[PDB]
Amino acid sequence: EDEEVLYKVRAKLFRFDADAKEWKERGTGDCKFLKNKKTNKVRILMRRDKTLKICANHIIAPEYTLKPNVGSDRSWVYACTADIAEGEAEAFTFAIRFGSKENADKFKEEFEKAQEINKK
Amino acid sequence: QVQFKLVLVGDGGTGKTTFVKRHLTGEFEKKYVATLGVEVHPLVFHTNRGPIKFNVWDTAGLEKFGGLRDGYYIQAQCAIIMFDVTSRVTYKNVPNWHRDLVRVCENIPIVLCGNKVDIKDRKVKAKSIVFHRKKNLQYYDISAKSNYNFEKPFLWLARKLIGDPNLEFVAMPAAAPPEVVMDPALAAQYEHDLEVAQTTALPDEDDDL
Amino acid sequence: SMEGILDFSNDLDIALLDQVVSTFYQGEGVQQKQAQEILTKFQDNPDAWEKVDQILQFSTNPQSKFIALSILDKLITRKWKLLPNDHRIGIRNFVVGMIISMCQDDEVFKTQKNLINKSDLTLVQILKQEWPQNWPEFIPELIGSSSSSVNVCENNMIVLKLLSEEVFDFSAEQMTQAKALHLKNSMSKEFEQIFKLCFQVLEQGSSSSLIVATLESLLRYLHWIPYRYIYETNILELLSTKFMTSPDTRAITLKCLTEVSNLKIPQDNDLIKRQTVLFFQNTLQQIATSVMPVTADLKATYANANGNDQSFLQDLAMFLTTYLARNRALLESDESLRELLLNAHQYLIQLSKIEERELFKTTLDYWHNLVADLFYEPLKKHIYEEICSQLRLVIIENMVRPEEIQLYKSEREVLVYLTHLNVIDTEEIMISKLARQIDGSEWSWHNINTLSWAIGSISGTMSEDTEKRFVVTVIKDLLGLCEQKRGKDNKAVVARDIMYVVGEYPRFLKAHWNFLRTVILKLFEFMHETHEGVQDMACDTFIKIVQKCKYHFVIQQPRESEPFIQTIIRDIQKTTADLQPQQVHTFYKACGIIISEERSVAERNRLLSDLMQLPNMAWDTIVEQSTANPTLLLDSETVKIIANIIKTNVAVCTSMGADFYPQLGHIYYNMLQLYRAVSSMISTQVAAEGLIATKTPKVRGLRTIKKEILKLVETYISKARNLDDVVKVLVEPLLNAVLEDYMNNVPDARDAEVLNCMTTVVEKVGHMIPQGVILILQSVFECTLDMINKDFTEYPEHRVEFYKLLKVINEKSFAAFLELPPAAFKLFVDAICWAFKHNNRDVEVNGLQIALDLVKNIERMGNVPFANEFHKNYFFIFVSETFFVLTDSDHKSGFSKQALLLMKLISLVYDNKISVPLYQEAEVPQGTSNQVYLSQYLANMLSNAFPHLTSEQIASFLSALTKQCKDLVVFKGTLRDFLVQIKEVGGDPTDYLFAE
Ligand SMILES: O=C(O)c1ccc(N2CCN(c3cccc(Cl)c3)CC2)c(NS(=O)(=O)c2cccc(F)c2)c1
Ligand SMILES: Nc1nc2c(ncn2[C@@H]2O[C@H](COP(=O)(O)OP(=O)(O)OP(=O)(O)O)[C@@H](O)[C@H]2O)c(=O)[nH]1
Ligand SMILES: [Cl-]
Ligand SMILES: [Cl-]
Ligand SMILES: [Cl-]
Ligand SMILES: [Mg+2]
Repeated sequence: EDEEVLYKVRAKLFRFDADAKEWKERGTGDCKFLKNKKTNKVRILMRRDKTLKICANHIIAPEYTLKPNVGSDRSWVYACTADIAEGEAEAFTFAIRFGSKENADKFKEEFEKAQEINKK
Repeated sequence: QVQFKLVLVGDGGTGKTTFVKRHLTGEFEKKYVATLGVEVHPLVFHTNRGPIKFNVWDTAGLEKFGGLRDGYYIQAQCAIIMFDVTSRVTYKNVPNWHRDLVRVCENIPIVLCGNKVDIKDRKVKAKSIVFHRKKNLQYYDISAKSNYNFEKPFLWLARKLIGDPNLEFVAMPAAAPPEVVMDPALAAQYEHDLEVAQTTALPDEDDDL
Repeated sequence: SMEGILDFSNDLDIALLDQVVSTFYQGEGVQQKQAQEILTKFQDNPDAWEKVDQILQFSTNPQSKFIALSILDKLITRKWKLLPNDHRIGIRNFVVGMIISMCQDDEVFKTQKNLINKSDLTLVQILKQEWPQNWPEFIPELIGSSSSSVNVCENNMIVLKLLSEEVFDFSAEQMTQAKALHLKNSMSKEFEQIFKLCFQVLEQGSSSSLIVATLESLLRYLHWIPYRYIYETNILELLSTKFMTSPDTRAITLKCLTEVSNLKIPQDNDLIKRQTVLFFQNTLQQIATSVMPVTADLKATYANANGNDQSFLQDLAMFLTTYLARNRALLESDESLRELLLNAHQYLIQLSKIEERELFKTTLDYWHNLVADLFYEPLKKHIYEEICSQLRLVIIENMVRPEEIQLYKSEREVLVYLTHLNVIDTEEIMISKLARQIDGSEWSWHNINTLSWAIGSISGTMSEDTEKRFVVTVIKDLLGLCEQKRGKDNKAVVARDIMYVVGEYPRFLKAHWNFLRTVILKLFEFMHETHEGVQDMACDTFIKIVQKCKYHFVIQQPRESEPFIQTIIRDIQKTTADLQPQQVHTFYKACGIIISEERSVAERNRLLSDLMQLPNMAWDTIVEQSTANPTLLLDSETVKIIANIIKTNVAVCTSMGADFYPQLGHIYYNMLQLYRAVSSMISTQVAAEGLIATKTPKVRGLRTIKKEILKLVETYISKARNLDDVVKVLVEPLLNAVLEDYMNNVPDARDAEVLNCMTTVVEKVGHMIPQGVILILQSVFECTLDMINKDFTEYPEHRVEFYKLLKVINEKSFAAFLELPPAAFKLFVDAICWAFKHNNRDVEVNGLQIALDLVKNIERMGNVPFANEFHKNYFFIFVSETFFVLTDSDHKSGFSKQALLLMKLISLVYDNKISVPLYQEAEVPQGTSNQVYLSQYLANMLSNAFPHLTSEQIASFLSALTKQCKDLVVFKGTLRDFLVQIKEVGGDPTDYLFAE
């Protein structure tokens, strides 16, 4: 691997379907913050349990803001401009949900640390 | 890359479409929308022996939406027969689906799947499920909803069709994702769309994730 | 342009159809999809069958011909009898002609198996309609045409296979009883000639593909033919020698011999017993010489998965287990059959080592049969000692966790039997497996877990003395294993396995107080370990030991100052300080189990008081602050504390039941005030923020409080012994707190748990609160029906709890329905019929049961004006609603209760048990019996609903139904006959006279 694991947490990822005005699940598994040892850039990489198929692959852009979801005290929603899980870089409204408020707050802390590393 | 036609059969509402959709997009569809005849979707897995593609023929289980029926089974190379462990009639009908399938496809690998093992009040007990034995079907308890054994039917069929018993699903390396600049012209667009999404609740807020 | 074929005003373009079909089968995305829709509309066009002979003649595409035969099949199975005889003979001859032509072309026979098989099935559909009455020569001509060609003979074996399946294997659901019996007798009459043909082909040999097709048809014949065709011909010898030697015939032959093993056979005949032994000996000798010796590693072979090896080994397992389960006594008392018996079992030991869960379960069912036999049958176990010794190792190495309940149960039962048969051999295997964990040779988490589950499974089988030395040995070894291991992952794995083993040996714990005490204090130490799985296993092990040894916590043990339950309670704050809420609830539940053992009331109430001290003090400070200032609830953290207090009460009430009353009495008033306060907060949150509020963590937290309060009350009332206190103290404040709140909330804020709680209240004390039941109906009936009567999907929990509540009210307090105003009673009847139309099996079955119970409730009232008005208003609504769900094919799971309800309704009229005319005057002569009128009404209703039935079919059906309305199994038979006949034209009316 050309990357170092900064943070690893179990999570469920959703993308908002604007047409059906509903959240659709994208995968469940280990959400990883990966630091590229050549560029020092940190991405989110998330793989599905058992299939190991990628459900998230994007840079933690400094311009991203984690917002609460009205339904949850253990979730964040953010716009992503360029995710390449399914191939061609696409824009998504993501929601990621954790086991606990504590995991969610820890995730927010780590995501901010990654934004600051990505500002360099 | 090798592509194999896979036919999915079983009673209406057993979870055929829900199971395939979970495999295609990752999503769990809660609504029952009965399949009309057949839906065909390519499904790719990455293995230690390279990629395998299933051309999935997800057929209608309701008689009135049956369409071509066994017309869908022609030149199938593998199959899943689905029932619902919460519905005895769906297991009672497994011999009927099997009969119609093997009359068209004489010598193919077939998995029998008891779906919805996530539901506490199971009606088709483990002891009752024996139809697979004399028919040489693989059997798995699955849940499209909890993902219990959700990969097992495809892994078993892939081992049978490639003819390598030690074949595994692997993670493909993840390409470095692009760095883009947020367009100042669509900035107003995105705050709107984020407003709608923050104020729509995530489903299943009582689950472990 | 593809939509060309849907235009029937113009002749069909075969080349276009061939394009559509090709697009569907080989095209992709949008193109495939459009072809799919066009093909479906073509096939479903009711005149499409007229195009089939044109398509079969002029299409190049075998996929077009397949779909043409599907269209022909719909005609043959549904509308065949509308066709003139000339047309039916034409179609018959075209189909036979197409089959013979495809068989006579070697290239087409080789490469078009799909189309030939589909053609053969179409022919069998015609035989089901025409044969033998309108085709007496079919079997003679098939037998004759079979000598003319090897391809035709082989295809004739496929036709006879399909015919046998359709008549004997799949007739049950697809034909009337009369028609099934007709076709069975017909095949039975002509079988002698079919067998002669099959025997000659099997004797005269040569073409493997012909031999295989003939054996495939024999497998089907074996489901129904008399044993003499097998035992009084050469055929047993051929199957068990010749056909086991070649691998083309081997798989099918083994399946034939499995069904041979299931034949109905005379029990008292030495020649037959010898023939049964001989085919087994011959089969096993061919396996050992042509396939693999008894010593072969079948685990390795199966794993390697070469060719058809996996299916062959599955089939061998099915053959050995089937034959030995029936016949092993034939092999047991003769010295010269001992080697055959033990070799067959040795093959089963080798098959039992294959890593294939479903194959393992097949062999385990056989081993269960064998060791159960050796446990009870005299002078048998000594034969099987070496087999049993190997099986001990196989079961122990394959033990699954008790969570897999069916497989763990089967494995445990086999290991318990094997332990009884040789306790020393079992102990030796388990100790030496433990030694190979300790020396590292077989060390892994899976391996120590497996062994711990196996050791646990045989608790209670050894003598108390043997068990004592065995348990001490195992605990000393696991403790040494723990010390020896490095890092908390490894130590936690062995620690969980020590907890598991101790928890499974209560007899040992109950005999050794010092040990039990140490175990408990060690579980209390592990309740401080945050390492994942340790706290959960300590709590699970605690409640499991308490369930089994509770009496030892409630007495004063020698050299203790007090009952140990006092020591647990005194230190409860410290013991539980590091647990998650659900672990705390388990702990308190376990304490409730112990306290319920104390049968002195003053002492039990005092221990209950002491156990509930910390939740009662947290509660008292909240109730003081919360009532002094209502705004304090809005606080997220307080809501979580309140919910965890109520959950602690539910946990302790679960284990204490009737004994919980004084604690319920202490919190009851303030708990119901909290219910109202939390309700107001949810209401005003939904006003302030909208329906979205009900998704918010705050409102979900508040609703959790309401649901746990309802769960506490339902838990207590379901187990209460003093029902006078339930009615006098609990019910009135409960109904005042919950009913109006439920009624006056918007649908999305109503808790379905209210309905569940009321179900328990009516169940337990409904007879004693007639005015309370009326109040329950008035509060929940119309507002709940209005939530669930727009579709079958919205509010699934409310739907289920609603019909459970109506069911218990109709059973216990039917007077509540007599009190309803006519319009509300009509809504009740509408609600029951609505339940009938549900596919969800919970609602449908409650719906049908309420209907039965309601009829029973009206019958009981005897000849009075409410009963008479009920029949005049509702009898025909219930008869026609029942018939609707019986005949629409969308409600097949409700069949039995639909039939029971219809039988009851028909028997009321057949017995003249309805006092008034069901018809309104000037509709029939005024003398007319309700029987005559019901006949007429049903004739008219069935004629309108099924206009393709003749008057004769309907009159005969209804004649049979009314005669059979005291015999449920026969009545159900007549209903099933009717469900076959409505799917076709020209059903025989004499079918309803079927008897025996
Ligand atoms: O003689 C006694 O009264 C006695 C009392 C308590 C004993 N235990 C049982 C509890 N225990 C234990 C230790 C760790 C975890 C768990 Cl769940 C239990 C090991 C110590 C044992 N255990 S033991 O295996 O029989 C034993 C015998 C001789 C010396 C020992 F150090 C331990 C004996
Ligand atoms: N609890 C539970 N529900 C499931 C599961 N899988 C599917 N369902 C639900 O059950 C229904 C199944 O619907 P479908 O998957 O469309 O059924 P289908 O088998 O495709 O039906 P037809 O297309 O009519 O043959 C949906 O409501 C699913 O949400 C499962 O594992 N557990
Ligand atoms: Cl026997
Ligand atoms: Cl005891
Ligand atoms: Cl019809
Ligand atoms: Mg579907």
